Amino acid sequence: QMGYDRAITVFSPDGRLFQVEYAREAVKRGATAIGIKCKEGVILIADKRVGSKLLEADTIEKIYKIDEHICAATSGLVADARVLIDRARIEAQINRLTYDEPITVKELAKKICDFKQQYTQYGGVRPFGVSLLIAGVDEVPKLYETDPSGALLEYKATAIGMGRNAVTEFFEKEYRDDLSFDDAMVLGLVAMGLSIESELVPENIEVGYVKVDDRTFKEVSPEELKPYVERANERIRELLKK
Amino acid sequence: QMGYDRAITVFSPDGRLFQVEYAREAVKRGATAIGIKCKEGVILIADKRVGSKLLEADTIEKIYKIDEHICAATSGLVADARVLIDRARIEAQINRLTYDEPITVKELAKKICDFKQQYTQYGGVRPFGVSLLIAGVDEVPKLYETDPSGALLEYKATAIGMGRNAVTEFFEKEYRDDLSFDDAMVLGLVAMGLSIESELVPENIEVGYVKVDDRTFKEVSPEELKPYVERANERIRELLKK
Amino acid sequence: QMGYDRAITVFSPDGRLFQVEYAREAVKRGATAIGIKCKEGVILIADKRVGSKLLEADTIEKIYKIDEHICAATSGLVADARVLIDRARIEAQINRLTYDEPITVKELAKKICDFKQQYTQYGGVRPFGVSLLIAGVDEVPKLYETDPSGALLEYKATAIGMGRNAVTEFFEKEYRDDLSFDDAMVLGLVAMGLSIESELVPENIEVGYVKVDDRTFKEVSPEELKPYVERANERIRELLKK
Amino acid sequence: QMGYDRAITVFSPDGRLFQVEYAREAVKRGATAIGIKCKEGVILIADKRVGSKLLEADTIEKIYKIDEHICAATSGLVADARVLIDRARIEAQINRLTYDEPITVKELAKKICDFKQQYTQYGGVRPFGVSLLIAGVDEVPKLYETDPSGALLEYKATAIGMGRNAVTEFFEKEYRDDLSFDDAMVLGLVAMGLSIESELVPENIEVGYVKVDDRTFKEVSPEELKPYVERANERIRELLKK
Amino acid sequence: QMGYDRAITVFSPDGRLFQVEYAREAVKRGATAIGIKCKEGVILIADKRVGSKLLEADTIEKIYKIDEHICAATSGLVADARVLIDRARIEAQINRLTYDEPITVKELAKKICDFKQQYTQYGGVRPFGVSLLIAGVDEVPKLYETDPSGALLEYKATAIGMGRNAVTEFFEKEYRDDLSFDDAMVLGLVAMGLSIESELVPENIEVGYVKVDDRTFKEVSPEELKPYVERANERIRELLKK
Amino acid sequence: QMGYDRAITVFSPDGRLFQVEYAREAVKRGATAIGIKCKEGVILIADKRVGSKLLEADTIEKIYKIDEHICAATSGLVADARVLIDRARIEAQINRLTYDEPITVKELAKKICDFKQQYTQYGGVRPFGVSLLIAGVDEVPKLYETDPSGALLEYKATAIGMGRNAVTEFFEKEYRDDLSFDDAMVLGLVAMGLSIESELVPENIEVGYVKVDDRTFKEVSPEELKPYVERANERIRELLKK
Amino acid sequence: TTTVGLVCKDGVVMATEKRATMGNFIASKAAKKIYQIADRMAMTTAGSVGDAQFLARIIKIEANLYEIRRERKPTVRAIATLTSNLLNSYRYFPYLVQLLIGGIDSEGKSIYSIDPIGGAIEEKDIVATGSGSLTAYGVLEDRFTPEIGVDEAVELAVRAIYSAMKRDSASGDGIDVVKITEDEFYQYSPEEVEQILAKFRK
Amino acid sequence: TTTVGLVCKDGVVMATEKRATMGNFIASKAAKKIYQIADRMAMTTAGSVGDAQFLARIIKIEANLYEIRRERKPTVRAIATLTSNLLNSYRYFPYLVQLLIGGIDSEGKSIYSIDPIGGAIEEKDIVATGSGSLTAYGVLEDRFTPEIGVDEAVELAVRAIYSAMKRDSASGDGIDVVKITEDEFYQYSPEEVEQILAKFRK
Amino acid sequence: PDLKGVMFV
Amino acid sequence: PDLKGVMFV
Amino acid sequence: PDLKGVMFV
Amino acid sequence: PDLKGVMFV
Amino acid sequence: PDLKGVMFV
Repeated sequence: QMGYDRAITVFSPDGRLFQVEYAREAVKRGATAIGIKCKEGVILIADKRVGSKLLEADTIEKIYKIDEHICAATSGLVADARVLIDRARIEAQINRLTYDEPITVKELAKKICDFKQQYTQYGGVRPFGVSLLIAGVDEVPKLYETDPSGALLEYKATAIGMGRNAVTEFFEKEYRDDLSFDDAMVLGLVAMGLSIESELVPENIEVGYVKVDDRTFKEVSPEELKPYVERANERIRELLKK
Repeated sequence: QMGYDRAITVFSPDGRLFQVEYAREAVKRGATAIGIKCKEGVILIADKRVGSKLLEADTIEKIYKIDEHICAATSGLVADARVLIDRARIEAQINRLTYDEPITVKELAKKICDFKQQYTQYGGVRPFGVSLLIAGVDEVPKLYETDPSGALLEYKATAIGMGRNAVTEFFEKEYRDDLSFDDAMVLGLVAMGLSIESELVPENIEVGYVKVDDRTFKEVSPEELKPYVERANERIRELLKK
Repeated sequence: QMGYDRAITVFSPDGRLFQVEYAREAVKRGATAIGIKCKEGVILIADKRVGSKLLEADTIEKIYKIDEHICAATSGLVADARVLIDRARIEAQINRLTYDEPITVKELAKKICDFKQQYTQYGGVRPFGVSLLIAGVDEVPKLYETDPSGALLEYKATAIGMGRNAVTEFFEKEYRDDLSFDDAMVLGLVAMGLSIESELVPENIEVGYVKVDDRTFKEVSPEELKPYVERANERIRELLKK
Repeated sequence: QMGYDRAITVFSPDGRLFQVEYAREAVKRGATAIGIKCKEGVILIADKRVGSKLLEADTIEKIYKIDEHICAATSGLVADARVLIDRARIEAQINRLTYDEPITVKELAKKICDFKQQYTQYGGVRPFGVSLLIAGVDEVPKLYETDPSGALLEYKATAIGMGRNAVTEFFEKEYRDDLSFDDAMVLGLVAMGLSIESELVPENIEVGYVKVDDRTFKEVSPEELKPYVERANERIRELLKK
Repeated sequence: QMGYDRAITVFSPDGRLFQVEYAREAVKRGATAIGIKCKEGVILIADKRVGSKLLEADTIEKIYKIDEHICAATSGLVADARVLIDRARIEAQINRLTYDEPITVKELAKKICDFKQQYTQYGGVRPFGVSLLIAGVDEVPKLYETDPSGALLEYKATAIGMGRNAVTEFFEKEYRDDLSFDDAMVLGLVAMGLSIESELVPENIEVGYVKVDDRTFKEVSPEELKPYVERANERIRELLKK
Repeated sequence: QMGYDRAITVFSPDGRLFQVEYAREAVKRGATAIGIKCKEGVILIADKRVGSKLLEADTIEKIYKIDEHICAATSGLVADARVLIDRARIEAQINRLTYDEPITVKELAKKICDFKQQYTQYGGVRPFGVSLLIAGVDEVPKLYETDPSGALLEYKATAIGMGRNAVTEFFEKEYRDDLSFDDAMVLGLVAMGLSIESELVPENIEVGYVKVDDRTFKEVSPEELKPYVERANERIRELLKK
Repeated sequence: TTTVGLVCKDGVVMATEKRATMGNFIASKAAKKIYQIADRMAMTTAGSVGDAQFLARIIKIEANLYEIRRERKPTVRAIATLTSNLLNSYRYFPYLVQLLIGGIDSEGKSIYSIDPIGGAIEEKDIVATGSGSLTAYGVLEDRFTPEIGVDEAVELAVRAIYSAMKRDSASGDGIDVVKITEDEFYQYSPEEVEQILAKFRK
Repeated sequence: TTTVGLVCKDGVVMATEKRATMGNFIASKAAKKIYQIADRMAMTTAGSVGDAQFLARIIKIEANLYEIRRERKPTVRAIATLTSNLLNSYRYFPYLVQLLIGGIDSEGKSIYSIDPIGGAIEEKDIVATGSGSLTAYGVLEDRFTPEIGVDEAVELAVRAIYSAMKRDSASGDGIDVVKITEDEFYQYSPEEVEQILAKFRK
Repeated sequence: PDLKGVMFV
Repeated sequence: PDLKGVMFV
Repeated sequence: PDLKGVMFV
Repeated sequence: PDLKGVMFV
Repeated sequence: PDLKGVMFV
């Protein structure tokens, strides 16, 4: 005891996959990532502050261009992210092969969920203990999270990884559906700022976005990130005088 | 103690697979989905209250289109739900390919039952945790239930998930066979409020239906939900007064 | 006996597969189903009876035609029947493709059994949860019981399911092979009633038969089930309270 | 002991494969199948009392035809007998296919020993826990017992199953190689009486034989059986006063 | 020791495979077979002793033919012998196919011992648990013990089976290369009487031999053993007085 | 007791798979290699001390050519290293085949990280228990450490193996990105001195580098290394005075 | 080669002409053109000899397995459709043969023709097949009766092939005919048939 | 290229050509077309030397194997039939070559003509294969009597194959004859065959 | 009497 | 309780 | 005992 | 701590 | 005693 748990081919007496249930929690150990949806687009914020100063201030990366107009964040094992996004990417270009179309955000995230479903059903393979958030614009912004389970849930603002619990609480009061792109982007830095419970430096977070005017992955360089982080540090100070 | 849930290939001395029976109690951990059969249609109601104010309006969403006169709701792991739903679609579209016959509802339930049994017999794979309600008008209304085991049962009203047992009793008094479309729709909402043990609103549920008269699947919109909500709440209030 | 039962490859020290014994207890974990043989045909009944009234008993089945001169009843999971019968139906017909001859009831029985034997041989594949009673008229009437072990046994009246036991004690006293189709139909009805511990109804029994004098499968209509069920219920009442 | 008898890919300190020898206890319990050789042929006798009188007791039957001069009777699990005898049936006709001669007895026995031994030799599959006796006159009488091990023992007379202890111990005293065909038939029928410890009925018994001069396997009809029973019954009662 | 014998791919901390040691105990379980090499050839003698007279005099078969100049005899699992020797015969036949020459005894022993090792590697497949003494005359006489371990070892004189330990001890004293062809085989009969610890007749021994002079294998009839058996008996009686 | 590191397919309840985090420990017991990356090229320095002087000064090797512009070194098993270094070279050249581009240090790293993740995911194969350093100049010198898990970490200067932790701390102070080729080589050499807890011996360390201005891979000659080592030994000595 | 086959009410008479694979000539005085599929089943063939013999043996083996397996002797219909499945599988391999399966069974007597293109037809009582077929068929239909006996049938079968032999330079000398009378499986042999064609001009 | 055979009451006689027929070339300066399949069984081949010698080695090897398994001699019949199976595999990818397998076995003696298009004809006592087969057939009836022994059977075997060598002179020198008396497997060699054809000169 | 599961009927 | 005669012939 | 095998002959 | 091979280096 | 030592070369 407890379980009925060394196998992925078994449903515990409570009727849970203990094995999978364990892999959503392997996500939490791995780094914070924050997704936030607005009317003007979708920003994906990903933690690049990991490990000693001896390490480069670039930890690949964790905010991948998946398609032209779709990007994803990862939280959990970095290693599991590498193979999972390889299939995602291939499938996004596979979609273009067979329909010659923007891959719908909703549908990529489903077939992403499907890769992790393969590893849920067959007995020789562990699930990946990794979560991607899938942020893009089909022609309206949508933000999703994929779960090691293969569950697919549409969010309006979320966090995953270390900061999941913390950031949920934060977004009950703060999140509004009429937030500005800039205010939303910022709000996303405040949430990261909560994770580490400290003032953010912009040289150790990587932020990308998909707008609904650009309809492209674009990426906000450290030189540009600077004012957005500065307006964040004010709100983060307010939180830590409380 | 015992250990015949350690494998799906192993029979208990109690003559049963206890593992299949915990794939049943994976369905019962998930959120409710209800079908109501009338002689005029089949009406499928499923929960969408799940998540906070941080998950979408348009988040899962249970009652997936399988054909243009077949919808199917799910209960259990939403992950396991998608692949069974995808296979469910595929089969439906296979019938239309090879015969040019819009899939018979009885026969769809049969082909999903065989698929969920491939995952029961072999032990290099794991059974599904999920029950689907296959419902449609092939030329009469039918509502069937295919179980985690992959077992066929015909119903004229059922529910799957946590709400089932409340709802079983409710239809055992109220449900009649002389049921018509308007009636059926109000009755099944009544029953859905019991399931969640609280008042309904239209946006914390999604409802699909396949009418006899159209013989098309049409999805219920929030606007179409409203008159049924208003009439339904009269009884939801009376019976949740304890 | 302990631990000689968690794998299908593993005989006990005593010698007898106890894994197979539990798959033959899985037969007894379905409801009673009875076949009674005349020198006029063969009659196959099954307890079509269903618990909550919400299910439609008529559409729930128990009992399928296989060939067009062979019918079979199942006891064991509704699920495991589906694979087994779909296999049997295909197999029964494959003979009619490659010898242009309606499959011999024996041959069918051997072949279903050979299929089961393969599913209780390999260490990777679970035994069948079901038994079928295979009842047709090929040159002479035959009524077989296939075993989840994958053995076939010739019978002249037999049951499977919970009532197997009662029926045995019954037909040891009252079975005679000088019965005609009508006498047999009554006797077969009497026996089901002892198993279920009550009086039968035509609305809650399914009876199929294959006659010598057409060699064609037929399902007794609700209308014509009525007379036979009256005389048998009267006997059933006499037995279960003198 | 243990754990040398929960895998097949194990041995033990004594050398024994206990899994294989518990598949020989599966042969050892149920039921007498007897070979007794002569200079006029080889005579195969086997029981056909099975179950209560509800079972058709005038068939099923261990005396399977395998060519047209090669026959085997079975002992142990019947399910395992069906595929093995089929394999054997086929391996006789493969010889006709490729050499276009009647198979030699030795060779068919040699082949069907190598098959069992293959199912022993690979794990992830079990040995058949059935035994056959292979009886034939190619030009010379031979009687073999092919073992669940996959080993080959030639005899001038033996028996397997429930009756092995009685009939081996019986023949230790009685048997001789100077018996004619008729005298031999009677001596095996005396052998079978003791095994169930009761007087035999021609109906509930079965004899197949392969004669030298005919060179035909023949399956002995009850009518012919009866004169030899008449002879045997006095002997049987006399020795069941001991 | 404990858990280092429950599968074949598991080494023990000693750096033994306890599984493979356990297959050698199988060889020590079996019936003795002795091989003696002399300067003109190699005489291979194997126990033909029966259980009872019920068994056939020549129980099929100790001493196999593999080529026309290479023969072998068996001890240990005789079930396994059937498959293992079938491979052996084919490997030497294949060398007459692909090089049209005798297979060298060495190379035939190598190829067979390689086939064993393959099944020691395999974890889903147990090794053979039978030992053969492969014997033949090429450019010189050769005698090998092929082990269940997959090892070949060449001997001046050898033994295996139950009599193994006794005949290694005996021959330490008695064996030398100062023996003729006849005087070698006489010592081997003398050795065999020691294994069994009783007097010999033709009915508990089987002799084949391989002659230089023909450079062919001959299998010796019971008739032509008679002088040698008498000669051997004098010596054996003395061994059974010491 | 555990069973979260019995096989790789189980996650611990903490959420993390322990068995690949125990392949990380495999590295730790193995022996040091330091990569020091500057903007003049990248340097790679790795153990060749290992064992006694029975072994040659070139105990081949830790300094693998991967291309003409990419090198790699290891810590962990030098068994597991050998195959991974094969895979690394073949992969790099395949990129050259299918693109004609000298593979970028980043893209190679990503593929060898994907290949490890093959082994991490499947349970029919154990993790790699080897860490790799991949140092190159594609057009920007870049340095990565590849984890057992198939994970990617970029460093300014890095270590693995025995000295790992001490080197990390020595470079925590002194290393800056601006230090010449001459400075970086000597600095990493002092650090290496510490790793082996003794003065360098120039025949105990093997050193290569990939330069920017050559863009070519070169192996530092034994005596060309000797003055660099000489100035490092002074400092190494100072710190072991404390 | 050309073959005929007659369904009588006391037997069946199927017929074949002698020619082999010996450069397109008789192997001995005889050529194997008669194949006993089962105890009351015979196979005759128009077309190539080798194909006939190799394919005979597959149907024979399987026919014999059917009897062993079901503890029921085969029927002519069973063997016939059994034949069609085998051809259509083995049509990747080189073959051209028109197959006549026939014999006696519990449903009466019959001869079923199987074509290498596809199915098994039931040829009620009249069958031809070959190249010499046009001639053989002309005299067959006038001297056919449904009330035919085995004495009359041996005369018709020899005569029909004989008419075609004088329009075929590819028909050798010698005819074999096969009787299944349901109590005898008779083969008249080179000697005996020769006299039945030596009522003509030979 | 041609071969001949006659079944004897005290053996099996068959003969081949030493040198292949192409009418201006031979295979090699010394070649063999008579291959020994087993102890009392030979094979005489017509067609390519390449196809036939390969086929002979397989069939020699499996033949040996069957005699080892049974611990009793195998029958020629079984050999002949194995060759039918084998030549059906090698019909998928055609080889065209004609074989004769004959000898002594427990069921008697015969010579079996095994064809690449399948089947086996047990040849009663007269048999040839190749394409000079029609002439060869004729010669062979001339001296055949049921009381012909082995020594008179080789004499006849020469005369049959001299039919082809009569008008196609170049392969008239070097010829082999194989006889099989049930105490030997004797292969006469060219020299001894040459003296009997010395009386027929050419 | 709940329950044996409804997948036996 | 039987079912020990029943898997065997 | 009474059992010795059969496969150790 | 422990153990440097041989094979762990 | 040793019986596995002679089964290692």
